[PDB]
This record gives sequence, C-alpha cells and structure tokens, in this order.
Amino acid sequence: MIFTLRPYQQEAVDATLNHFRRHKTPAVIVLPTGAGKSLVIAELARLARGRVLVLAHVKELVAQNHAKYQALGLEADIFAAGHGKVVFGSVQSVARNLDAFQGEFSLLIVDECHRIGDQYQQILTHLTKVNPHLRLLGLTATPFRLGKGWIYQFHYHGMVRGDEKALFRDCIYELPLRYMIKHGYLTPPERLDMPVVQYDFSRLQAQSNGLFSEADLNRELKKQQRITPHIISQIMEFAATRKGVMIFAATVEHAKEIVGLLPAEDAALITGDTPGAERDVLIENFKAQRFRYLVNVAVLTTGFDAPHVDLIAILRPTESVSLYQQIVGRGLRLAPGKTDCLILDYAGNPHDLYAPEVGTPKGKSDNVPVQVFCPACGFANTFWGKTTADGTLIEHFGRRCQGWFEDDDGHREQCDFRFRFKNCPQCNAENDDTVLVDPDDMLKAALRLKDALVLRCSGMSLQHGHDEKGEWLKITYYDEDGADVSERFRLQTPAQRTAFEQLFIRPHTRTPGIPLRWITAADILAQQALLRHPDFVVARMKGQYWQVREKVFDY
Ligand SMILES: Nc1ncnc2c1ncn2[C@@H]1O[C@H](COP(=O)(O)OP(=O)(O)OP(O)(O)=S)[C@@H](O)[C@H]1O
Ligand SMILES: [Zn+2]
Repeated sequence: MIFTLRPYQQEAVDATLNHFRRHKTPAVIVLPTGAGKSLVIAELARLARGRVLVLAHVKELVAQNHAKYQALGLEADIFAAGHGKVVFGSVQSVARNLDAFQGEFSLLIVDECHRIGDQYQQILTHLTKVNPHLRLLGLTATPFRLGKGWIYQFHYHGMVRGDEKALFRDCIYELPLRYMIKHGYLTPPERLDMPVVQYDFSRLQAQSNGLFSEADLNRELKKQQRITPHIISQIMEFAATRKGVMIFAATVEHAKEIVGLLPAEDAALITGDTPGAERDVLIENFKAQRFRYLVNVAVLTTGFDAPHVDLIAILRPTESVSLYQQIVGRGLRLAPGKTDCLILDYAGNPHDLYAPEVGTPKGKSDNVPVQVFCPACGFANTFWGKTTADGTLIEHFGRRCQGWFEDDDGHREQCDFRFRFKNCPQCNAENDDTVLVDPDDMLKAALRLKDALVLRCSGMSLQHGHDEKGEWLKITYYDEDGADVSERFRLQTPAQRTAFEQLFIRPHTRTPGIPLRWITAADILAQQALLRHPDFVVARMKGQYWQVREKVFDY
C-alpha cells in the first residue's frame, strides 16, 4: 500500500485479528513509547468494515495521534476545537456530538487506555447500541500503575495480573522494552556506572498502597539537602552535551529546590497544576530546545515526550519497575544522530530495566523478585522474596499460582494451587461453603475463655530425641515473657513423617512450594532459618498440660 510494517507490528495486527475472530470481548496491546503505534491503527483500519474511531482523553494525544496517522500519507479526521474512514476524537468532544457517529463502526481503539479511570461510557453505550458487535482494542505503554492495579486480567503468556474487575479481560500482545532496544527500534540507554553522590531512602516505608508519601519524602531529603547541588553539579556538567535533559524530582518542594540549578528563562518546571495554556508555553519551547532542563513532580507526561531528549536524571526512588521503565523510556525515542540516552540514577534504584513486575506492593524494602515453580502446573511465578549471595531462595511471599489455562471446551480458569492456605486462600467462605471465621474473631473468642491460652509468639525452639519407636521432634513456642506451649511430632513411620511435612513444614516453611530436604530430625535443626514461627498460638487445656490447637501465620 503506502507503508510497510515492521515484523513486530504485524504481530500486533495479527494478534488483534485472531483475537476478535474468536472473542467478542475487549483486548489491550502493550506498546513502548517509540513503537510506531500509528502503523497498527492504520493496518487494522485498512482491513476494517465501516469506520474506525481512535479515542483519547487528553486533547494533544488526539491531535498528535492524527498528525502521526496522516503523516503516513493517509486521510482521517479530528474531533476537538478545530466523513472519512478513520476518526481521531477526544472523549469530551466526542461525547457531546454522538450525532456524527451513527454509521457502521467495527473497531474502537483507545489510546492510553489505562486512563479510563480519572462520560467515556456514554460513547461506549451509544456505539455498542448502533454496533452491537463493536470491538474494543486499547493501547498503552503502562498497563500497570502502582496504587491503581492493572488494566488487563489475562495475559497471553499464561499468567493473571488483575481480576474480574479489570477493564480489559485480555492482553493479546506485548512489546518488551528489551526487544525494542536490542534491534535498534529504540535508543540504547546508558547508566553512569556509579555516581559518587546519591541519596539513601532505605529509611523510608511505603504507605499501604505501595507508594511513598508526600510527607515521608521531603523528610528524607532535608536530612541530606547538604548533598543536592553536589548532585546537580554532575547533572550540570554533561547537560551541555545533550539537547534535552529531563529530571524527575521527588515532589514539588523537591522541584523548587532542584529548579535551580541554572537561572534559566527557563529550566521550566512542569507539574500537575498548570494548563494546557501553560503546558503550552513550554510544550513548543522544550520540543524546540529553548528551555533545556525539565523537572517534574512527577507521574507525569503525556506530552513533552520529545525525541530530542537525551538525558534522564532520576531524583526519586522507584517503588515498581513499571515506573522506572516508564521514566527511562521517556527519552528512548529515535532521533537523527542520537546514539544514546544516559540515565543518572540517584536515589537508590537498581539497574533493573528488564526485571519482571511482580505487580504487588513489595512489603519489606529489601524484597526482590524471585521465581517459584508451581508444583501443579509448572508455571514459573514471579513473587516477592529474599535471596542470598548465590541467588538461593531464603523466602518468598507469594500466596497462589498466578498462571492460568483453557480447555478446548472454552472454560478458562486460574491455577488453584495455593502456596499459603487454610483450605483455599485467605478469604470469607470455603468449607473449613461455610462462612470462614476471622483470625481476630477467633483470638477474641479464645481470650474470653479459660482452659484456653493465647500467646503472642516471639519465636520457637526445637528439640529432638528418640526411644524404642524412633525419633521425635518437639517444638516449643515462647512469649516475650517466657510463656511456653509445646507439641511433639514423631518422624519414624511414613504416615508420621508425611503428617509432619503436612502439619508442620508447609505452614512453617519460608519457601512453600520448595520442599525441605531431611532424613532425620537433625537435618531439620540444621535448617531452622528456613522455618518461621506463628504470630499467635492458641492452646486448650486438654491434657492438664497445654496442647496446641491453633497457629496464626502472616497476621
Ligand atoms: N511501521 C513503521 N515503518 C517505518 N517507520 C516507522 C514505523 N513505525 C515507526 N516508524 C518510525 O519510527 C519513529 C517512532 O515511531 P512514532 O511515529 O514515534 O510512533 P508513534 O505512534 O508516534 O508513538 P508510539 O508511542 O511509539 S505508538 C517514527 O518517527 C517513525 O518515523
Ligand atoms: Zn500453578
């Protein structure tokens, strides 16, 4: 025709076609920010019946998307303040003019589809009303943002990222950032091997969601504000050998500090508090290099992502790779004679540009991604864990296999293998279909009763021995005030060592799914750092000595 697709662009067309030939449900394609997303929109539209509508929420992403589409030598329309086979509209402008969209429409593409949470469902109702079989494809460079969840639920590689509540049931294609860089479709990123002054944010604890707080951050900074223009110095140095420098501070009160730097008119701080009549006095100044330094709160973008950008200075710690790969990618575009984008990583971010995304909040700040094979389906999950020097698993915090599979009878389901269990994952209802009781409610019931003991567990000690019937292992749970409660396990018969693995190791192990190797009770004491202790123990006076009836783990 008029254009030629790259081998990865046909896969995204071919994947979107094979999906809509099978399923009527929406889908999403994950794409980098230098991928050439207009070429997929154009081929999909070349093969379409009726019309194709390319929505977007922010206006400049519409106008820019259209500029990128027509720049292919093709004809299309626009809907904003400003009838064709393809239309480029914005949610707000399209939602008041539904009278122009009454013909056949076979595809609706939603650019930056992660932003469907911030109207739009009025278009989805109208279109779906004229076109009952309208197909929905969304596009995005970030399908996951910490504190918001995921956009899709099922990934075509075989795992599960969200749940029934996700907007898009499926992600049918993903273009890795590693790939794009490997084959030159993207500028290569160089990290300054080591910087002499960075910050240290280990003395910080994320909130419940997983994101650090506006308060907690400017308090770790002030304690080191004596290290800041020693940093901007390094940043200042080679920021003369680059046409564009983007900086991401920890916040606004971190920008004002790091805004200067250079008394430029300007270095011109973008933030989430200006139009769009201001986004505009510096869009077109930065995209034209007026104005070289650009600092951000930030999220942020989704403009000012200009090809000429060739230096990324990380002035905030990244909680998830998705945000690090999101930042670093803002400046990986292709530009005439731009051999690389250098990344100056202050502030304690690892060199993990291709690390997998566990997609859950870390927890312990020293956690890292570890991979555990599912004993049922063999799917290799990525959980939060802690490894030693040689890459050996010490602990992992996954609870259920995240893989899924489908039968030739259409039925699709997630692997029901539980790494942490009562009789299913922590929840309200399985038989143990009775309403499950709550750990707090069970503690309260046993506190309110004598012949019962409820001790906060501070640790446990193991002892072993034997007699004419083989060995045994005695475990003793103790208080921070010396309160004891014990239980004993015989390890002699196969029905006895089997129960021991069933009743004591699977709940107490730190790497469930990975079995403990042992021959005698001695091999179990050797590895007692592989075992954790309950958080609460509940015991009933059944014999005149205390007997254990409940252990509470991960409270
Ligand atoms: N299929 C293609 N064939 C030839 N050149 C391409 C193709 N796709 C992209 N390019 C070129 O590579 C550069 C990167 O693509 P862009 O046009 O920036 O993609 P875009 O859709 O504008 O933005 P995204 O986020 O990457 S989809 C562009 O300047 C194009 O000239
Ligand atoms: Zn599994």
